[PDB]
Amino acid sequence: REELAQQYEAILRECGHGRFQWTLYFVLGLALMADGVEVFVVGFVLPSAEKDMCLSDSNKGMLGLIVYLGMMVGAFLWGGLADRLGRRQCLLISLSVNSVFAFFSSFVQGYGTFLFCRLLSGVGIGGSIPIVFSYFSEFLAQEKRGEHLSWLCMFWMIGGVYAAAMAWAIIPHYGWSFHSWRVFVLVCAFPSVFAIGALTTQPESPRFFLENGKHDEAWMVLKQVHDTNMRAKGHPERVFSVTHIKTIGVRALSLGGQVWGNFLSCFGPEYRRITLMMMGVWFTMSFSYYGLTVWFPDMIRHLQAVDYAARTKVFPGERVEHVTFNFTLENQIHRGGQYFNDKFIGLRLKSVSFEDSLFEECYFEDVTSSNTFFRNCTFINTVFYNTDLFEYKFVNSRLVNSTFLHNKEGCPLDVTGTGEGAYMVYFVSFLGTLAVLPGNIVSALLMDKIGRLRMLAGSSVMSCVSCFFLSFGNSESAMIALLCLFGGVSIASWNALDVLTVELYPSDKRTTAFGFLNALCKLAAVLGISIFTSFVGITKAAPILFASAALALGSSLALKLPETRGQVLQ
Amino acid sequence: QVQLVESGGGLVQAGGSLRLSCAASGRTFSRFIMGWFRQAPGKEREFVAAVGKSGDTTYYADSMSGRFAISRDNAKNTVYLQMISLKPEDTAVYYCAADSSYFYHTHESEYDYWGQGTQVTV
Amino acid sequence: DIDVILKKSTILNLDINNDIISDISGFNSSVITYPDAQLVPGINGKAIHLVNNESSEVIVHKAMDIEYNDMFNNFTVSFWLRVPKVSASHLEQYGTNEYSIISSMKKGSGWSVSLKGNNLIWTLKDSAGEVRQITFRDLPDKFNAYLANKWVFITITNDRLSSANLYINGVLMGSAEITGLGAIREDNNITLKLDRCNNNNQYVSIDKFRIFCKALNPKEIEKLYTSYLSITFLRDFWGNPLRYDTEYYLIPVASSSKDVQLKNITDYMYLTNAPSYTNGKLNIYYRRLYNGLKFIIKRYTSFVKSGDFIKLYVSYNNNEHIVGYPKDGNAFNNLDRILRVGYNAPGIPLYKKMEAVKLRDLKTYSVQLKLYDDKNASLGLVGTHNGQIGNDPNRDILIASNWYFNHLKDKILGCDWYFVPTDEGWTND
Ligand SMILES: *[C@@H]1O[C@H](CO[C@@H]2O[C@@H](C)[C@@H](O)[C@@H](O)[C@@H]2O)[C@@H](O[C@@H]2O[C@H](CO)[C@@H](O)[C@H](O)[C@H]2NC(C)=O)[C@H](O)[C@H]1NC(C)=O
Ligand SMILES: *[C@@H]1O[C@H](CO[C@@H]2O[C@@H](C)[C@@H](O)[C@@H](O)[C@@H]2O)[C@@H](O[C@@H]2O[C@H](CO)[C@@H](O)[C@H](O)[C@H]2NC(C)=O)[C@H](O)[C@H]1NC(C)=O
Ligand SMILES: C=CCCCCCCCCCO[C@@H]1O[C@H](CO)[C@@H](O[C@H]2O[C@H](CO)[C@@H](O)[C@H](O)[C@H]2O)[C@H](O)[C@H]1O
Ligand SMILES: *[C@@H]1O[C@H](CO)[C@@H](O)[C@H](O)[C@H]1NC(C)=O
Repeated sequence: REELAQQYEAILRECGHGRFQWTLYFVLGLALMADGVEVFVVGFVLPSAEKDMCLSDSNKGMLGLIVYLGMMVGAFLWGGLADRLGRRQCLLISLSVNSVFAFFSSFVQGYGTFLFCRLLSGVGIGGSIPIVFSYFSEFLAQEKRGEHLSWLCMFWMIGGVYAAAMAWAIIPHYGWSFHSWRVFVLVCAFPSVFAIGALTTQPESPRFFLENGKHDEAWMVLKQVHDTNMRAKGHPERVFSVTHIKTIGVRALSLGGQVWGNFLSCFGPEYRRITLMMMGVWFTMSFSYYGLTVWFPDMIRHLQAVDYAARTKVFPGERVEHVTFNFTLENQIHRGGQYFNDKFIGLRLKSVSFEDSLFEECYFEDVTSSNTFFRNCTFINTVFYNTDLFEYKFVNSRLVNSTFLHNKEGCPLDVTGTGEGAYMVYFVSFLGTLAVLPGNIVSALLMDKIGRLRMLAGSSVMSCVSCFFLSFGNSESAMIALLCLFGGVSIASWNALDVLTVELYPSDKRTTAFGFLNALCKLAAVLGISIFTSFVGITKAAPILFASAALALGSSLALKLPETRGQVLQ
Repeated sequence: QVQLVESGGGLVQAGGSLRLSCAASGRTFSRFIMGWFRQAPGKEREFVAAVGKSGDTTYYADSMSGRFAISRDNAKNTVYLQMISLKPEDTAVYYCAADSSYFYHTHESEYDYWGQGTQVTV
Repeated sequence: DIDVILKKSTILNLDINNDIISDISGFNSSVITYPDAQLVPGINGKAIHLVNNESSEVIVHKAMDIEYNDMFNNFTVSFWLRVPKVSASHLEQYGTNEYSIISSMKKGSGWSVSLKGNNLIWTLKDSAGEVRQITFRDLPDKFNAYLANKWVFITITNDRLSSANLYINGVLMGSAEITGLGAIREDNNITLKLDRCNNNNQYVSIDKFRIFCKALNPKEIEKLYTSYLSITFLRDFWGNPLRYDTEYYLIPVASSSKDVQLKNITDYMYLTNAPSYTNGKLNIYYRRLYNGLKFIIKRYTSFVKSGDFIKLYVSYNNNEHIVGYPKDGNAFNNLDRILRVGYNAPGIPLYKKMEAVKLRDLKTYSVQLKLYDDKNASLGLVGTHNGQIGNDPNRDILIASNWYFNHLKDKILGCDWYFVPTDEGWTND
C-alpha cells in the first residue's frame, strides 16, 4: 500500500500545479458555492413565505432545521457511497438531485411538500464538502497541499454573498405577484446546475481506479493531467515517459455491505484513537459555531424589540363622537377611550392596542390589523364589515348586539404580515459572510508553514477566548462587531479541520470518514441551534459558558491529534 | 367528532335562577367557540350566546345580557349558561354547539357540531 | 402719530376705578350701572360682568355734542370680551338662538353685537329697514378659539363709503359691504346687557368699552391692541393676572396637547399625551384641561410681577414639593439640567430659586421661568429635552438650560408655558 503512495506522489509531483489543477479547482468551487447558496435560502424566505404558506412558528423552526437534517443524511449517504462508485459519478448524482428538487421547490404550494422538497435538496447537497475535498486532494502533491486545499474554502462564502445579493435584489419587490420569494428560490437553484454543467468535463481521479484494481483508467487519467499541464506550461517537447502504475437487488446489498465495511474499518485499532478525537473535535466545534452564529441575529432582533417597546406612545381618555376615520396607526396604545357613533373605514393598524375602551353604535369597514388587540373593551350595537378582526383579537372583552359580516378570508394565524423587517437579515448575513475572507487568506497562506494542528488549536482557543467578550457588547452596534469577529477568527479552525481530516485517513476510507464526520457536524449544528435559541433574553452568561466549554473541549482533543504536514498522502 | 351533552334543565318557578352545563368529551375542546342556542315552540333556533376559545371574551345576542351569563371551564372540560329572572317567555329547548372558525357567528349553519338538548320550562 | 389719532378720535371711553364706571374720554357722558352688574378681574384693571337677569345692565347716555355722530359718519367700536365656552348640550339645545350683548337701537335703526352659539354677530340697521350683518364663525379647536373662556380684543370699523370690517385680537376676521344703506339714527342710550337669552347661566365680561369717530386703519388697531397689553404683570391662560398661593396646570406652548406628569417624589417630570374631546356632529374638538400636576407659585421671601423671584411647588397627595436642580445632578449633554421635584438628599445643595419673566410673545398669555443657582448664576430657562433616563421610555424630560437664550427670536420656542387655573367658564364635555 504505502509503496504505491510513494509512486503516486512522484507522478503528479513532477507535472506540478498547472492548468488541470486550476480547472478542477474552479469546477469544484462551483459545487461548494452551490452548497453555500443552499444553506441560506429558507432563511431569506420565511418572512415573505409565511403569509402565502400560512406558517406557524413551529413550522418556522422545523423549516429552519430541515436543511441541516437533510445535509446530515446526504453527507453520510454520499460519503459512504463515493468510496465505491467513484467521486465524479457520486458528485454528479448528488448535485443533480439537489438541482432538481431545489427547482421543484419553487413551484410548490403546500407546506408539507415544500418541507419534503427542501429536505431532499439538503440530502442532495450534503455530499459536496466531502467529495469535493477528497477528490481534489488526489490531484495535489505534498509540498503545498494544505494551502491548495485551503483556497478551495473560499467558494463557500462566494455562494453566501451570492445568495444574500439575490435575496436583496429580488425579495423586496413585493408588488410583483407566485410572489418574488419563489423567484429567489429558482434563481438560487442555478449554481448547482452550473456545477453539473462544468463537472462533466473532468476525469475521475486515478487514485480511485488504482484502489479498485483499474490501473488502465488511472494511467489514461494521469496522461490527460500531464498533457494538459504541459500544454499549459509551453513544453510540448516533454513526453509522458511514466510507465504503468503499481498494480494491487443483489447489487444494492453488495454496495450496502461494502459501505458498511468501509465505515466499520474506521474504528479499527489503527484509526480508533484518531476517529474518536475527530468525532469530539467536529462535534464540539460545530456545536459552538452554529449556536453562536444563530444566537447573534436573535439577540439583534430581541434588542430591536426592546427598543420598539420603549418607543410606544399612549393615548388616555379620548372621547370621539360622530367622526369618521381612515388613517393608519402604528405602535400605539389607546387606553380608556369612549367612541359613540363612529365610522372606521379603510383602517390599517400595526402593533396597536386598545385597553379599557368603549364602543357604542360604531361601524368598522375594511380594517387590516397586525398585532392589534382589544383588552377589557365593550362593544354595543357595533358592526364589523369585511374586517380582519378574529376571535383571538378580543382579550377579556364583551360584545352586545354586535355583528360580523363579510368576514375577510385569509390566514387566521397572525404575525403573517407580507413584509417583515428582513433587510437587516440580509445585511447582517452579508457582513458575517465577508468576515471570513481575511481568515480564509491567512489560513491558506499559513497552513503549510504553521501546520494543521497548530493553526487549528490556535484558532480554536482564540475563538474560545473571544466568546467571553459576548457580554461586553449590549447594543445593536456591538453585536455586529462581535458577529464579524467570531466568524472571521473561527473560519481558520474550520479550514485546518478539512485539510487535517483529508490527510489522516487512507484513500479507500477518506470520503467515508469525512462524510461521517460531516454528518456528525450537522447533527451537532442542529443540537446547538436548538439549545442556543432558548437563551435570547434569558441571560448572557449561559451562551458564554456553553460555547467556551465546548471550544475548550475541542482544543483539548485537537492538541492530541497526529500531524500530517509534509507527509505523503496515503 | 366532539360529542356535546347538555344537562341542568327542568321546570323552574318564574323569577328564579337556573344553570345549564354542556359537557364535552374530546381532548380537542379549546379550539372551538362554544355557542348556546334555544328553540321555542313554533319558532326557530335563535342564537342566545357564545364564548370564545379561551374563556376571556363573551358574545351576547340582543336582549340577552343581564339575564344570561355564559362561561367555560377548560380544566373541567365544560361550558356553563346561567339564567336568572326567568319569565314565561323563556320556555324552550336549549342546545349547545361548537364552531371551529376564527369569527363570531350567530347563524346556526356556521356551527359545526350540536348537542342533544335540554328542556327549560317556566 | 398713531396714538394721537387714536386719542383725538374717541367719543366714549369707559373706565372702572374705585368700583365705579365712568367716561374718561373727556366728554361728559353719564353712566348708570344697575346694582346687579358685577365686577371681575380685567386686562388692566376691572371689567364689567353681565349675568342673564333683569338687573345687570349698563346704560350710557351720549352727550348733546355727540348724539348725531352715527348718522352718516364712519365709526369704530372696540372692547375686550370674554365669553364662557359653551357646552355641547347647550350648543345642541340653544345653538340657533341669537342673544345680544351690546346694542344702540332707537326706541329702530342702530347697531348691535350679539352671540349665536359659537358665532359673533355685528348688525347694522337703518331707518329704511335694510339690514347688514357680519356673522363670524369661531374656530373648531376650542383650545385656540376666540369665543372660548379667554379674553379677546374686538374692533369693528364702519366706513359709510366702502365697508364694515370685524377685527379680533388685532386681525381681520370678517367684512360686509355697507353700501346704499339708509341713515343710522342710533338711540342716545348704549345698553350693555344680555337680552333675548334663554339660558340662565349666560354671562359675559366686557372691558375698555370704547367708541372712535372714524374708520381706524389696521396700524391704528394694532397700536390700540398692543397699547392695552403691556409687560408689567403676568397673565394666566385666560388673560387674568398670575397670583401667589394658587394652583396652576402647566402646558407647554410649543406642544399644547401635552400634560406634565411626575414619576416619583424626588425625581424628574415628563410630558404625556393629555385626553381630548371631539365631536363631528357639532364640529368641535379640544384637549381636556385640568389634568396633570398642580403647581403653586410662592414668593422667594398677590400679583406675580415680571422679573419676580419665585419658588415653584408641585402639589401632590396633599403635600407640596419644591422643584429644582440638585448640585451636579444628572443632565442631558451636560447642559440640559434635569429638574427634580421634592428632592431631599443629605449633604447636597438644591437650587430652588426661579424668576418669572416674560421674554417672548407679548400678545400671548405665556410665561418663562429662569432658574438660578445659589451663586446668582443662571442655570437657564425651563424647557423640555427628549431623552431616555435609565430604562424608562423615550420621554420629554423637563430641564433648565441656557440653550433657549440663543433662540428667543424664533417663531416657536419650547420654553414657554401656560399656567391654567380652574375656571367656571370651561367645563370638559
Ligand atoms: C375594565 O373596565 C372597567 C370599566 O371601564 C370603565 O369604562 C371605560 C370606558 C374607561 O373609562 C375605564 O377607565 C373605566 O374604568 C373597569 O372598572 C373600573 O375599575 C376602576 C378601578 O377599580 C374603577 O375606578 C372604575 O369606576 C371602574 N369602572 C367601571 C365602569 O366599572 C375595570 O377595572 C377594567 N378591568 C380591567 C382588568 O382592566
Ligand atoms: C340591536 O341591533 C339591531 C340592528 O339595528 C341594525 O343593525 C345593523 C343592521 C346595522 O347595520 C344598523 O343599521 C342597525 O343598528 C337593532 O334592530 C334595529 O332597531 C332599530 C331601532 O331604531 C330599528 O329601527 C331597526 O328596524 C331594527 N333593525 C332590525 C334588523 O331589527 C336593535 O334595536 C338593537 N338592539 C338594541 C337593544 O339596541
Ligand atoms: C377599529 C377601530 C379602532 C378604533 C380607533 C379609535 C381611534 C381614535 C382616534 C382619536 C383621534 O381623534 C381626532 O384627533 C384629532 C386631533 O389629534 C382631531 O383634530 C382634527 O380635527 C379635524 C379633522 O381633520 C382637523 O381640524 C384636523 O385633522 C385636526 O384638528 C380630530 O377631530 C379627532 O377626530
Ligand atoms: C381619508 O379620507 C379623506 C376624506 O375623504 C381623504 O382626503 C384622504 O385621502 C383619505 N385617506 C386615505 C388613506 O384613504
